[PDB]
Amino acid sequence: TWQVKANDRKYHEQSKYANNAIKTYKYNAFTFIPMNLFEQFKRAANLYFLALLILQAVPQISTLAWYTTLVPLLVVLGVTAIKDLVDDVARHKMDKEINNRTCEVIKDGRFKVAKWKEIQVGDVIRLKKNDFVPADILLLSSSEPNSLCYVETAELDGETNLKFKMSLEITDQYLQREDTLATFDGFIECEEPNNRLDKFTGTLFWRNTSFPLDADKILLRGCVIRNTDFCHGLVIFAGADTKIMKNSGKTRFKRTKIDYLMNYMVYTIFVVLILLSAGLAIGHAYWEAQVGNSSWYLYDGEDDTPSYRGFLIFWGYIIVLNTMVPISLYVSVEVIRLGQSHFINWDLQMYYAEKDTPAKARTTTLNEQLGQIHYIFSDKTGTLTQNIMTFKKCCINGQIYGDHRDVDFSWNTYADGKLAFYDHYLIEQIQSGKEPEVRQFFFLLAVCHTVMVDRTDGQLNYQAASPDEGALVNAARNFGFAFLARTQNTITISELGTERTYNVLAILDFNSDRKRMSIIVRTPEGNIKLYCKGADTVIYERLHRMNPTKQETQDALDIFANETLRTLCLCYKEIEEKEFTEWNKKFMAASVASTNRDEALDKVYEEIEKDLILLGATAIEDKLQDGVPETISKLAKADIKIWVLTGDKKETAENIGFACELLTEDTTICYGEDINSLLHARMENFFPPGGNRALIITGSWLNEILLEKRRLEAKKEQRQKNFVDLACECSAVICCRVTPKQKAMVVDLVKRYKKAITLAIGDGANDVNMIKTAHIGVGISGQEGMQAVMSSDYSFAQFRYLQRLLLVHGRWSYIRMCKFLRYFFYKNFAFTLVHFWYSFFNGYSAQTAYEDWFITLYNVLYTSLPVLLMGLLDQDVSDKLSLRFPGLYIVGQRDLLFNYKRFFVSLLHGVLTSMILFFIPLGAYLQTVGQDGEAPSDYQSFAVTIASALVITVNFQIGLDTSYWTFVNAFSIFGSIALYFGIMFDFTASNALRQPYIWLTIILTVAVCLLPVVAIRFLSMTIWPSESDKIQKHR
Amino acid sequence: KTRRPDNTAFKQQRLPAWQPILTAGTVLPIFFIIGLIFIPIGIGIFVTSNNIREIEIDYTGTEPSSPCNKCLSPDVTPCFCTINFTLEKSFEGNVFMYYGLSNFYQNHRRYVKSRDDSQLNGDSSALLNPSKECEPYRRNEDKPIAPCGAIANSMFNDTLELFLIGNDSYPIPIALKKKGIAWWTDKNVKFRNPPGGDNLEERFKGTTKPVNWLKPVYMLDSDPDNNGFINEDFIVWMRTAALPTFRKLYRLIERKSDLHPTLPAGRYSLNVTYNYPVHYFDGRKRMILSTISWMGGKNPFLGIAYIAVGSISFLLGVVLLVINHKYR
Ligand SMILES: CCCCCCCC/C=C\CCCCCCCC(=O)O[C@@H](COC(=O)CCCCCCCCCCCCCCC)COP(=O)([O-])OCC[N+](C)(C)C
Ligand SMILES: *[C@@H]1O[C@H](CO)[C@@H](O[C@@H]2O[C@H](CO)[C@@H](O[C@@H]3O[C@H](CO)[C@@H](O)[C@H](O)[C@@H]3O)[C@H](O)[C@H]2NC(C)=O)[C@H](O)[C@H]1NC(C)=O
Ligand SMILES: *[C@@H]1O[C@H](CO)[C@@H](O)[C@H](O)[C@H]1NC(C)=O
Ligand SMILES: *[C@@H]1O[C@H](CO)[C@@H](O)[C@H](O)[C@H]1NC(C)=O
Ligand SMILES: [Mg+2]
Repeated sequence: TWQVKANDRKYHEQSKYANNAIKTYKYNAFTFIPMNLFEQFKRAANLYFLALLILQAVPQISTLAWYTTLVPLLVVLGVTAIKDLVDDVARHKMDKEINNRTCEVIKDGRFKVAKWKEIQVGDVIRLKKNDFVPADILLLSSSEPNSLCYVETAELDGETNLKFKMSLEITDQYLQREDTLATFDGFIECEEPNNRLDKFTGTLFWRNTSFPLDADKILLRGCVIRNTDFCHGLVIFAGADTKIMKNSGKTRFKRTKIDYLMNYMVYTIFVVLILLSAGLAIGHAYWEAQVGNSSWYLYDGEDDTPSYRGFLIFWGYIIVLNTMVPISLYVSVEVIRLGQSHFINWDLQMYYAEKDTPAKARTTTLNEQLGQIHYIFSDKTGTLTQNIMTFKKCCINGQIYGDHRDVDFSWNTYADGKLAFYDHYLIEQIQSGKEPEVRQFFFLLAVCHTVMVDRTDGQLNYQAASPDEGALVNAARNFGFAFLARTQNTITISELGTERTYNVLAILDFNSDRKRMSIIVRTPEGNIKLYCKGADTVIYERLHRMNPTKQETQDALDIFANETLRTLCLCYKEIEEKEFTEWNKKFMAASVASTNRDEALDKVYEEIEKDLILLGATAIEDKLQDGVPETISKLAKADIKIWVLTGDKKETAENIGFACELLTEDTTICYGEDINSLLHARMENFFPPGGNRALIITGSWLNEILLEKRRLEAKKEQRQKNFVDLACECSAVICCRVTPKQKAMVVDLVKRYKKAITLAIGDGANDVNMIKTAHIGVGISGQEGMQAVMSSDYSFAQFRYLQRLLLVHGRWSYIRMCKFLRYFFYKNFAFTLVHFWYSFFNGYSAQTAYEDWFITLYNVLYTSLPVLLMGLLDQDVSDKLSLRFPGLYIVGQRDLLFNYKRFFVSLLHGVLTSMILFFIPLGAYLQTVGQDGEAPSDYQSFAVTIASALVITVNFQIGLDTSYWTFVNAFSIFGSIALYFGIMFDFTASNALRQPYIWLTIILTVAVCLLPVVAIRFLSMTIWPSESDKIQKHR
Repeated sequence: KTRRPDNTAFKQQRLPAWQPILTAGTVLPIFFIIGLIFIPIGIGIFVTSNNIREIEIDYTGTEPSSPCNKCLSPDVTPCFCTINFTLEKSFEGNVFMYYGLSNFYQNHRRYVKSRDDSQLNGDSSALLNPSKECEPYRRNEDKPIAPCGAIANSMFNDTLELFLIGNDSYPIPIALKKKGIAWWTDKNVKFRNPPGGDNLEERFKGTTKPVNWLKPVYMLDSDPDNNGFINEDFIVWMRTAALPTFRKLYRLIERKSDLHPTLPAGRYSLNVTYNYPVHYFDGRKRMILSTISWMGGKNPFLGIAYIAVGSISFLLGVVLLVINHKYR
C-alpha cells in the first residue's frame, strides 16, 4: 500500500518509491555496441553471414576471400545501427528536455526551484498558470477561492477543454499560505500505482482525522494548469509510477511481414544448402575412394582418408554455394528501402501548403508494409477533425439564419475574427434591432455558460470546460454581445459596445443526466430572467403552452441534424420578484448537504425551469479536415477497416462518426450494455453484430469486457477472443473514453487474435502508445508538442494524405519489394547452382564454373543496377489509377505477390535456369567447339560461355519484369550487359567470344532460358489476367 | 516541417516511360521468327558438321586381343605401339592431329589450382621461389621445380608419328608441324622464358626438373623458339580442359603443295611411343585426325539443339496462337 509523508525527505529512504525522472531511451554510451545481439539473433541471415565470415577465415577450408563478405556485412549491420542510433539519440534529447523542466518545491523553509528530476514522493510543490504538472499530485490550495483549479489534460486525453478539480475542504482553509505548507505533515494511504486515470482510492490522515480522496483532488502529470494564478500540491506517484508513464508502452523494433516471411523462407535455403553440400561431400568421399586414390595425377601428398577429404569439402561447398542466400540481397534492400522512403518525403501531393510541412518517412524499414494494412486505428480529434468547433447556423425566433443570403464584423471592436459567418441579414438585423428576440438570443449565449475570460495582454480569449459553450460565447462575441468578465456574484457583458453589468444570483449546474443548464440573472432595472440552454429533447418537455415556434424550431432542428450539427435549444423566463424570493430561501436550504444533496437539488431544479419561452437552437459545426469523408470511403473500398479510438465523451465521438460517414442511418448502434449480453450469451452457449455493423464502447465498458489462477486466465483469453471476433465483424468500431494504454490494448487485441496488420494514426501524446504498438504508426503534424510525430514511422499534416500513403506509396512499395526479392533470389539461384551441376563433372571437388572475378562482380556490376531501379521505378498503374481503383490494394493484404508458393517458383525457375546454362554448353564442349590452334574448349572459355549466357539471361529476365521502362531502366539493363562485355574485351577470355560456335551456344542458352518464360508469362496473363493487367489492358 | 519539395520528374515518380504489355501481336512473332531463324542455322550447323571427316583411334590397349596391350606393363621403359587404320575418304585441306584423354579430370580443384601463374610468366622472383599453390611439387629434394605444380608434372609425353602405307608397302612418313598449335596470346603474353641471357641453360640455373618429367624444361624442343616455358606442347597441356573427356591439339598437317589431298585415302598405321600410363584410373588415350571447316569445327549437338529449339519455339507460338484465338 502506497504511503506518502509530506515534507519527510527520508520516510522510505530507511526502492519502491521512484524519483520523478523519466527514461524512454534504450541505450547507454556503452551498451549500444551489444545492440548486435538484437540484429544477429533476430535475423538469421545476419548469423549465417557471420558463419561465412568465420568459415572463410580458416585457410584449411576456404574457396573465397573473406574480405568480400566482411565489407557487405558491415554495411548490413552498419546502416541499421546508425539508423537506430539517431532514433535513440533523438529520444535522449526529448527525455532531457522533460527532465530539465523547472518547478518549485518545498525545500527546508521555503519554495525554491527544483527541476522535475528532483521531485519525489511526498514533496510539496507549487505550480503556476500554464505550467506542466511534474507528478501525480494532491491539490492542497489555489490562488482562486475555494481552492479550485482547472487543468488542461491535453495528454491524458487529446482534448483542450479544461477539467474541473477540487481540493479537500480541510486543506482549503489551512494550507493557503506558504508557511503552513512547510509545516504540513499529511499521511496518505492510497492505492498502489496503476494505469487507471478516472479512479483514485485513498485517504488523507491529518489532524487526527481521515479524509477520503478522489480523482477530482488528484492532478496528473501530463496536464497543464490554466485559469488560476497558482496552486499547491504534494506528489503521490512519481517518475514511472505516474499514471501518464504507466499509460505507455515499450519502443519495440518493428519489422515487416515480408521480413518475417524471409526468415522462414531463408531457413529453407539453409536446409537445402546443408543437404546439397552434405550430399556432394558424401559423393566426393566415394569418388576419392575409387577414382581419386588411383588417379596418380591427383596425388598431392598429405594422405587424407576419403572420409576426411569428403569432410573438408562439405565446408568447401558451403562457400561455393553460399550465394544461394546472398549478402547482396540485404545490402540492396537498404537502397530499395531508403529510396522508396524518400519518395514519400518528396511527394508534392502530400505537401501541406499553408503550414509548409511536407510528409516525412521517419522509419525507412517499413515502406513495403504500407501495402499490407488490414486495420486503421485513428484518433478522432486533431486527426479526423481540425480541433475547431465553430458556430455555423442559428434558428433564432422562427426564421433560420446563416444561409449565405443578403461579413466584416468591424462594427464591433470585440470581433476576434475566428467566425467566418457569411449571411448578412443577421448583421443588418442586429444593428437595426427591428426584432428584440435577436438581441436576447445572443445575450443568452454570453450569459448561460461557464466560459472563463483571460484578458491576457489585452486579448479577450475564452477557455471553457465544454467546447460547445466556448464556441457559443466566441460566436456571441463576434456579434457584439461580448462576455467581458465575471466575478463570483456578478457577470459583466458588453452589448453593442455598451457596458452592461448583471448581478447573477443563481447558476444551475450542468450534468450528463441533466442534459441542460440555466442561470437566473437579475437585471439592473429589476427584472429576473431564468436563461436556460440544453438538449432539444429535455428542453421541449418544459415549454409553456403559448409557444407558437415549437414546430418551426423543431423543423429547423431536423435541418441541422441532417447537416450533422449539434443543436441546443435556448429559453428564458420572466420570474416575478416575490415568486423567486420564496424559492430563493428554499434554494439556499437545498445547498446544504442535508442527506444526499442530489434529490434536494434535482427536485428544486425541475420546478425552476418550467413555463419557458423558446428563442431557437444553435448549430455548432465540429469541423472535419478536408477530404476525411472521401478518405474513409476510399480506404473502405480497399477492404480496410477503420476504428476510432478517442478520449472524447460518447456523444461527441458518435456525432463525428456520422459526420465522417463511418456510421449511417443503416447502421444500428451496439453500445456497451448491449454487447455484454452477447458476450455472456456466447459463453453459456457468427456474432449478431455482424448485422448491426456499428460498435460504440466506452473505455469503462472495455474494462468490464476485458475484465482487467489458471482457470481465471482461461476465461481471460476466451473473453478477449470473443470480443475481438465480435468487434472485427462490425463496419465501424468507436472506442470512446479510452485511456492512452487502452488505445494500444485494442491494437494488441486485434494483432494477437486476428494476426491482422494494423495502422495507428493520431496526434498528441494520447496516441503515442498505439502509434508505438501498431505495425505502422502515423503521426499527424500540427501539435506544438510534436510527440506523436516523433514516435511515428510516418508523419503528414492532413488525413486525406493517407490515400497516397497506402494506395500509391504502400501499394507500389509492396509490388516493388516482391518483384525485387523474387528476382534477386532467382538471379543468384541460377548463378550459384551451376557449381552444383558441375560437381558431377569435376569429381565433386568444389571447383567453380566461373572465373574468380565473375564470382565477385556478378552481384556488383553485372546484375546490381537493373534490379535496384525496378525496386524504385516500377509502377503497375499510374498514381491516378492507383487512387481511382482502390480495389488493387487487396493484392497486398492477401499476400499474393510473395509466399511459399511464389518463393519456390523462383527457386524452381532458378534451378532450371542453372540447369540450362550449364548443360547446353556442356553438349557444345563435351565433343568439339570450333577447334584449331586458336580455339576455346579450355576451362577459361567454358567459364566464359556460362558467364556470358548467364549475364544476358538474367539481364533479359529483369527486362521482362520491369513494366515501367524508363530511360534509366533501359540504360541499366543494356548497360549491365554492355559493361560485362566491355570489361572482358580489354576495355584470353576475349578469344572465346570472338568465334561463331561460342556465340551460337550463348545465343542458344539465352533463348532456351527465356522463351519458356515468355510463353509461361504470356499464357498466365491471358488465361488468368490480374486486376492490374485488366486495367493495363484497358488503359 | 520544411520547405516545399522540388518538382522534378524523378522525385515525383513521373519519369517518362513506355509501358510494355505482352500483347499477342508481339510474342507470337518472336516465337515464329525465332523458330524460322534457328532451323536454317540448325541445318547449316548440322549439315556442315557431318561433312567434316574425322578418324579417332583409341590406342590405350586396355582390352586384350589388341596389338598394344604390351605397354600396360612396361618392363622396358621405351614401349612402342602400332595400330592400323584406313582412311576411306581422302582428307582435304589442313588436317589437325589431336590427342584425347577420357576419365582424366583436369578440372579437379586440387589439380586446376596446382600451378604457379607468376613463374610461367617468367617471374624471376618466383622462378626460384614457386608459390605455396604448387605445394606438392614445389621442390624436388633441395632446389625448386621450374614447371612447378601437378599440371606441369603430369604432362602428356607420348610421341605420335603418322606413316602412310603406300602401294609399295614402304611406310611414307607424313610431315607434322609442332608450331602454331597454341593461342597467339599464350605464346607471346602468358608464357615467357625468364629474362636475360641468350642460352636457355643459364636462365634455368638452380632449378630441378619436375619429378615425373624424364628431362628438364631446358630442351623440350631443339628450336630456341619452341623450348622453355614457350614450348607449344607444354603450353597446350597446361591449358586445362573443362570436362573429364577432352582432346588437345598435337600437330598440324598443312596444305600440300600439290593439288592432291593432304592425306590420300588408303591404309594408315600410327607409330606411337607408349609413355603415358592411364589404365590405373581407367583412362583412355586416343589420337584424333580432323579436317578444317570454314565454320569452326564439328558440333552435331548444336545442330540438333537448333532443330529441336527452332521446332519447339515454332510449336509454342502455334499453341499460343490457338490459345489466344480462343481467349481473343
Ligand atoms: C551503366 C552501367 C551500370 C552498371 C555498373 C555500375 C553499377 C553500380 C550501381 C549500383 C550497384 C553498386 C554496388 C552494390 C552491390 C550490392 C552489394 C553486393 O552485391 O555486395 C557484393 C560486394 O559489394 C561490395 O563489396 C561493395 C558494397 C558497397 C555498398 C554500396 C551500397 C550501394 C550503393 C548503391 C547506389 C545506388 C545509386 C542509385 C542511383 C539512382 C558481394 O555480394 P554477394 O556476391 O552477393 O556476396 C556473396 C559472396 N560473399 C558472401 C562471399 C561475399
Ligand atoms: C612420361 O610421363 C610419365 C608420367 O605419367 C612418367 O612416369 C613417371 O616416371 C617417374 C620417374 O621418371 C616416376 O616417379 C618415381 O620414379 C621412381 C624411379 O625413379 C620410382 O621408384 C617411384 O616410385 C616413382 O614412380 C612416376 O612414378 C612415373 N609415373 C607413374 C604413374 O608411376 C614417365 O617416366 C615419362 N616418360 C618420359 C619418356 O618422359
Ligand atoms: C598392322 O600393321 C603392321 C605393319 O603394317 C603389321 O605388321 C600388323 O600385322 C598389322 N596388324 C593387323 C591386325 O593387321
Ligand atoms: C616407330 O618409331 C620407333 C622410334 O623412332 C622406331 O624405332 C620404329 O622403327 C618405328 N616403327 C615401328 C615401330 O613400326
Ligand atoms: Mg488528437
